[PDB]
Amino acid sequence: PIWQIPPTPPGAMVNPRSPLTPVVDLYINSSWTTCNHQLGRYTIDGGAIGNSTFNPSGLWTGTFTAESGSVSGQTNWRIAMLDNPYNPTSDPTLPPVPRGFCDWGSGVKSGARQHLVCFTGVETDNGEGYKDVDAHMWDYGDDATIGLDNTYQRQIYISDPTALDSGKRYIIIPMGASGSATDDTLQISPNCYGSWDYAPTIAPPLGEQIVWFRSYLPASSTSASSGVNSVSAHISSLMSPDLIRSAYVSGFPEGKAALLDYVLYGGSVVEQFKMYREGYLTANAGFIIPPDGYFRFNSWVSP
Amino acid sequence: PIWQIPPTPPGAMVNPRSPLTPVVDLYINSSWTTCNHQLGRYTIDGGAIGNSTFNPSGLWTGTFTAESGSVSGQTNWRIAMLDNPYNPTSDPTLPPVPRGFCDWGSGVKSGARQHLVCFTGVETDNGEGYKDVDAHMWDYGDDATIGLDNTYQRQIYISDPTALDSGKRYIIIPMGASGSATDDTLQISPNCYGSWDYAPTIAPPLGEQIVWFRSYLPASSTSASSGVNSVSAHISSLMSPDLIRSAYVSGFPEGKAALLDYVLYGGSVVEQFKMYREGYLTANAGFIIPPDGYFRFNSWVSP
Ligand SMILES: CC(=O)N[C@H]1[C@@H](O[C@H]2[C@@H](O)[C@@H](CO)O[C@H](O)[C@@H]2O[C@@H]2O[C@@H](C)[C@@H](O)[C@@H](O)[C@@H]2O)O[C@H](CO)[C@H](O)[C@@H]1O
Ligand SMILES: CC(=O)N[C@H]1[C@@H](O[C@H]2[C@@H](O)[C@@H](CO)O[C@H](O)[C@@H]2O[C@@H]2O[C@@H](C)[C@@H](O)[C@@H](O)[C@@H]2O)O[C@H](CO)[C@H](O)[C@@H]1O
Repeated sequence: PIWQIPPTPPGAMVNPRSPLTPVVDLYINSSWTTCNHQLGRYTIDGGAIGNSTFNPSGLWTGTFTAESGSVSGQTNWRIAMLDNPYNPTSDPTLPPVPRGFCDWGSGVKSGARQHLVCFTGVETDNGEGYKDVDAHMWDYGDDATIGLDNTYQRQIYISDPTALDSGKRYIIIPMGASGSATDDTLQISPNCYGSWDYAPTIAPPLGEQIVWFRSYLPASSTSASSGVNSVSAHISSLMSPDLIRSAYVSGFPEGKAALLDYVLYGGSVVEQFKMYREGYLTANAGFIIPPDGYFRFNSWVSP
Repeated sequence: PIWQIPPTPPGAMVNPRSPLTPVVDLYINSSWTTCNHQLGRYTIDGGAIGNSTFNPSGLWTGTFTAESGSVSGQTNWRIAMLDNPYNPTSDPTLPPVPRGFCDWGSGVKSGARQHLVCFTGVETDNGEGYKDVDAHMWDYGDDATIGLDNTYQRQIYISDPTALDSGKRYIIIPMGASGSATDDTLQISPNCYGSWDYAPTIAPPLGEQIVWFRSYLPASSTSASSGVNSVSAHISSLMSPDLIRSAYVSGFPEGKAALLDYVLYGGSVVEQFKMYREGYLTANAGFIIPPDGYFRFNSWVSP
């Protein structure tokens, strides 16, 4: 059975790990030989494994509740707890965090060094919406204990000169990274522990690399005393749903990979890629490929 | 030529007219017998007609430039021009506004009662990104001439108590509607005319209705003397790209429509819709259908 791939350029696809920013390049790096992400992982057989979705934009915004306190030492870091509608009762066999929430990495207990940014507003006391939405810095855990600093839990802390209102609900739309956060710290993701079904960490076969659908993430700061010192950066994914949702019509034959041709201009230059059934695609071998081109189904090869 | 529709529920699809908020219902109304929208227009043959796109979230954010001026009387309304990076030659045969920008209606010669809201922030001095991004009431045109009030051009006005910086670029993320905006004023789209290729206004055959893929839009206001007075509303579309993207394997036979079965409640209940070649769906001759079901291909019928 042959596979028909529509001629959709990579520049017209969604970025699962960072919507609202179009794809700019295809990035291959020789220093990145693993992937422990939770968003953007798909499988031919199992569908959307891990904590991903087929509607990244719909589930990108979340809500949380203040807990009337602050972390020890730093009085500006108000503690708060994420709100999860998909798992009302805290059943250990289901993921704690809401579906589709971000997982960008920040550091092994990193404070002054770097943080992340978001939009945040209190409830309107009317049930209709929110008020006074502005930028703030946030992070997972409390950056004090090793057991829950990078643990992908439902407890976070947010910087605010004033004090949060206890028992009220706030909205979160995370967009930006602050402090000293480079590309490497964002590439890695916080660890996860428990008994729920989370996506494992893959590794490429010896002698191959991985495409990363790289994008560009700009900055958003605040001109005020102790404001938000943030910087521009880049963000990467593994696979977008648009490319892989086509294969469901005719699944991969047992123990077989696909050979793909990427055509840039006319027929002058053609690149050869290999797609596996576990989600990632490889390239034999470090540079950047332009995003204007179309994919082609060549043949089936053995892994 | 058979059509095989994957069992994706409508609750896991994107809303072209308003990303960042999932679809909650399927809405049919007897007072809406036309559609002059510019976002969400798709066809079997021409692909994305009008100003539509297959990546709604990528092109949702825009930018504009201030012009150092104000409308007569209401100085608070500073004029500005949208920035276009696809027709950088102001060619009349190409669309003026950028792809994927908002087209919510707000009324005719009437801005002492209603307005639209957007996240606006000024540029920094390093190219890193934007800064001090906050909510701002905005609208099309200048509310003075009949030919430039609701005309879908690249000139807008934004309310700001302070003075805008001339020649600086600002970012726009439209999210919310304020004042006295109800659902009827948002359903109608601003009129467009000229020489460029725009999408026409369709009408259903007599004896049928339209399914609208409706979604809920919350409110975001500001606590200040001349602050934002936003309201909660609903936003409807015509068709999401996920449903039409599959039909491209085998196009519809000439002069023929399709019958689709909507199966909910474990099959117990099943609805019957008719899908045409232009993009819209028709239901026999007013309520809300739940969003827990999957579409099923029944057969081909004559229109
Ligand atoms: C989260 C918080 O409350 N402060 C950030 C802030 O850094 C602070 C910090 O550097 C202290 C001393 O270390 O001095 C200032 O408060 C500083 O604020 C930042 O630096 C000044 C110069 C301004 O740029 C100000 O706008 C800015 O907020 O950011 C650093 C990043 O290194 C840390 O993240 C602190 O937690
Ligand atoms: C765009 C602008 O500057 N003002 C809006 C505002 O209405 C004004 C208006 O009603 C005038 C007199 O008509 O009186 C106030 O300024 C009023 O402001 C609004 O009402 C007060 C109580 C606050 O809520 C304020 O934040 C709010 O702006 O909204 C109306 C819609 O009714 C128009 O949009 C005006 O242009």
